[PDB]
Amino acid sequence: INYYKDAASTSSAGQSLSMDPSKFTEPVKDLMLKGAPALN
Amino acid sequence: INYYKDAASTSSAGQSLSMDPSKFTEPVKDLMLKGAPALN
Amino acid sequence: TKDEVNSYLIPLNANRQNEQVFGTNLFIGDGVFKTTLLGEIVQYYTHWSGSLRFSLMYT
Amino acid sequence: TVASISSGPKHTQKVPILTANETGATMPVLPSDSIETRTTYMHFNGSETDVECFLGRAACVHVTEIQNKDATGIDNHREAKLFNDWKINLSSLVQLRKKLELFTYVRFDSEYTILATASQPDSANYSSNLVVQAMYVPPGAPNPKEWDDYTWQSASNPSVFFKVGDTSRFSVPYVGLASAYNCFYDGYSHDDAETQYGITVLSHMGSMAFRIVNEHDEHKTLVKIRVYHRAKHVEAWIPRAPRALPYTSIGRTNYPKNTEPVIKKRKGDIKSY
Amino acid sequence: TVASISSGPKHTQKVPILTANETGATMPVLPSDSIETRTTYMHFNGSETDVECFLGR
Amino acid sequence: PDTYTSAGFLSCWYQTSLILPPETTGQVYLLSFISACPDFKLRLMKDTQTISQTVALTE
Amino acid sequence: GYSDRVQQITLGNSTITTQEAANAVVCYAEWPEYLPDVDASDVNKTSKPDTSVCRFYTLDSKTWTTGSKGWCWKLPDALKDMGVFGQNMFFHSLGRSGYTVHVQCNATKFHSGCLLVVVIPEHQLASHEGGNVSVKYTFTHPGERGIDLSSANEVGGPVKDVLYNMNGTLLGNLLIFPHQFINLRTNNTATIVIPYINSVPIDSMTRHNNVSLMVIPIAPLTVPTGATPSLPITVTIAPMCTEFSGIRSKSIVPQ
Amino acid sequence: GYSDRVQQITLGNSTITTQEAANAVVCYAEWPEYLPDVDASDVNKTSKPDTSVCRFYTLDSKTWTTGSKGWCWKLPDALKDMGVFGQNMFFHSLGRSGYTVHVQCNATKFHSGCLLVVVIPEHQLASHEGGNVSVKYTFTHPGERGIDLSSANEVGGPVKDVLYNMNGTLLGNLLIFPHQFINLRTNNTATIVIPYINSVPIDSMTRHNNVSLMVIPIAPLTVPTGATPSLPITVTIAPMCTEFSGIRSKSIVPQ
Ligand SMILES: Cc1cc(CCCCCOc2ccc(C3=NCCO3)cc2)on1
Repeated sequence: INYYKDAASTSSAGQSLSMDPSKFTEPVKDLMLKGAPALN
Repeated sequence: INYYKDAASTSSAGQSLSMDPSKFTEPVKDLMLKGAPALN
Repeated sequence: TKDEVNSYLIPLNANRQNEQVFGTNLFIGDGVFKTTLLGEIVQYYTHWSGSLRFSLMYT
Repeated sequence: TVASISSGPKHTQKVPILTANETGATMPVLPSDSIETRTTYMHFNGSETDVECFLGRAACVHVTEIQNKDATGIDNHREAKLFNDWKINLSSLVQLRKKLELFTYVRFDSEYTILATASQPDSANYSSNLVVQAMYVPPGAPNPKEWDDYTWQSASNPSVFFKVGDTSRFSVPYVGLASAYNCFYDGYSHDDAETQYGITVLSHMGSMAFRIVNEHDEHKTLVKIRVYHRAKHVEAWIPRAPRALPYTSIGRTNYPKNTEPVIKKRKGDIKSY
Repeated sequence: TVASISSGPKHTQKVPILTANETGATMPVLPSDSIETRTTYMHFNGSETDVECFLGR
Repeated sequence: PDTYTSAGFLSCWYQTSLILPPETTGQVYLLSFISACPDFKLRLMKDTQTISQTVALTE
Repeated sequence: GYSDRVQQITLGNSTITTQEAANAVVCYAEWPEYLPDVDASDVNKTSKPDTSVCRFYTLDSKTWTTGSKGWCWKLPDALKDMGVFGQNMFFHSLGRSGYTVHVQCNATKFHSGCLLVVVIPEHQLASHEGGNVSVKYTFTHPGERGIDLSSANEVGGPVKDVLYNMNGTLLGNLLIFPHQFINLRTNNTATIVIPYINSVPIDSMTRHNNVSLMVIPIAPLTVPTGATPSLPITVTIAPMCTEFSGIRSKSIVPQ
Repeated sequence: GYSDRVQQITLGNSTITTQEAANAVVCYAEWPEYLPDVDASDVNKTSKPDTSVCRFYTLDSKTWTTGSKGWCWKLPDALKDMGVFGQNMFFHSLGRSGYTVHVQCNATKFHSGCLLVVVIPEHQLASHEGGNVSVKYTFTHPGERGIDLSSANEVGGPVKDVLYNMNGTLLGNLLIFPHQFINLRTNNTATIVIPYINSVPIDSMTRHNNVSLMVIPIAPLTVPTGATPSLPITVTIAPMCTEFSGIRSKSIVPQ
């Protein structure tokens, strides 16, 4: 129950439960498959 | 009504109403019947 | 003895046989690990569990 | 539920009262196996003997004390009780301890209540309301050194601020590293020849640290902190023999030497009533 | 969720542990790519490492 | 770092040995990285020993 | 014609027969079983030597005399040197096991005496010094010899006072632990099956013992007239469902 | 992008990667497998330690120099002391095993040299004395050290003449045995998978070795100018599908 009118006044947000490290761990242009050779 | 998000914050648990003394009072391998001889 | 780019480099000697290249314990919150991003984040938490990936790139 | 059924005379070849205790069992014998009984009902459930109930009331687990005074020229705040800490543990005060050690492994959430009362020993004037800060300092966190260190910023560490005379209350989930807390541990932290033996090695749950936020007034004020602990959501495994001798140390089973006989000697014979 | 799957001996032409770090990627290698593992579950969600939680006290 | 809770050691040795081509000399180096597997769990947040201060900063 | 009385236990390449048993106890009514995945944490596949480790090792014999106070063995310690069980133990980082314990003591229908055979999960001993003196490692790792409660206090060792179970509790209440009596007049053996009991799924076999087996004379031995005044007591123990994990170099332990 | 050239073998808790392989040989085109019942004789259930024995042990390294004649190891001897493999070995009456052998030797594109890596089932050695002099036990059980064909004749030892394979046959014909070459210009490792080969279903691991692994320089090592004149050769071997049976007291063997 929100007792207040504005959105800033609500409690903390709830877990992204998004999670996708590939923008950080695999930003390569041509896709690399694990097990296939790195450099062909 | 829980007012809080986490489970630790809820009140005391409610009675097991489990109760089974046999693990402590009769841990024998071959079942003993009351009234039958203890050692055959 | 002072922080240098050189403490990132593990040296290798030609022609040695049987010998040891480096050693370290695995206290990820201390010692070599401590300034790494992993080490640095682990330090915001009290407990850790899981597998670590250690890789070596040859130059 | 019947507490006793009706049972009459018996002249059998089936004797429920003769057993062999060498087997390790406690055979479930009842009044009606050996006298003539009448029906009676239980009228009772055994509610208040549930382990949740047994371990579920607040017990005092710790009394400490800190003072508000001018820290000017104090070389060791910790030592002046300018702030103090507590190496969290539940085995220091021994009423709650005997209760928990009826079990080998125990798992529960904790609810802490902290009461703080003030005392002014040296004849005084106006007492300005002191606000206590309790902050949890887990293992591997910058321990605080003065009563007003950067540590107290506590940007990542849960801390509660309440007023002396009031009470603070909050609840911490089961923070054990394993599946249960060991009430006992017959091991070492590693196979060294001189490393400590017990649980103390197992139960290093960090310390809790208290301080007054207020600067000093003209008089000195003693604040004494009492921490109460209530187990909620209790789970207990493997019952053990109750503690008979007195305790000597947090975390070891050791009893004092030249202790006194714990079994009351008869005033009379074996035959005496 | 499985934290580790069961995996046994390997004698392949397909080597997941050799990579080229010069590429800028961190290849997602797991214990089961280089030792024999048994199944285990995570039992954990990563709740308390959410940025809302990290900056939220 | 804690004993009961300790994780092991990591070492590295020559299996055969480094061999340099002709016209080449000296030490070669390995770079080493660390990251966590997807396996990893961290819990119970706390304050880092990696940063402290003695007076508030100003502009 | 089956009696509670006669029994045969075959485990591995070894068999035990008793013609005068008094049933058998299975701790907490649970039988040893391997470690399920749902309970697993370490990702390593475990090693299950099976029949080469799950057989019966008979420890060296003790001698019950009228002055005996009782003996205490710790597990897996007592077996630290038995065959391949022991090797596996020193060579893996972690291991887990249940056991069948068979304690033997026969006499004649003129003797009297009664031993308590009990298994105590997590038996943390007390220092006889009091205060917060610790009990050094070696002292709680007697090996097959076990601890002799009628031996003298030593320094860094545990207290050996029987009315207190070596920990501040009374002998009389040990009966809350899985146990069985050997009453010369009834019984000649005691058998207890121990499931693996710990707060972690698998542990170190050298830094932590998870049960102490204790044999304590309670009704003193009384031999017939002009009989030799003593009887030997033998303990035979078999690891069951053993699993080892995290193999490597081979632990080096104090002393 | 799979090449015959790069390979990974993971066995137990140990992994090997080669980026310059030349395929791998599987003796007689058969892969190690356990002992089927139809072939069994001993009635004992066997013990299969699995991952604790089926991992890779790297023996101590050798040094190929221009004067090297070749080295010879016997199996299971070479592993008689490796971890739990070895313990099992001394502790059971009978055992059986296949192996993965990985021989390693890297150089540069200026070196030349070529080693023959061959596995000989039942390699009965000859006495250098001639006549019917025997080859004493110790001499055919060198352990991880193996036999160094350029060492001197010793008394009671085997002959170490390379053009004769240590038995009266010519080096040139060793190619009828499963083998692989390491030619610095091509190759940097050799890998052979050995199935268990015997005339009995299971045998003693100490009185009979069932294969000798032999590494022999054939085209002499030639290093680039002013290079150090030698290269190390390393042998790593992993028991696979090992089974032990007839556990007991623990063999005592000469020397
Ligand atoms: C056995 C056994 C069980 C316990 C109790 C463990 C409790 C976990 C840690 O306790 C606390 C205490 C205080 C705080 C706290 N946070 C802000 C103020 O106080 C947090 C956790 O101790 N030994």
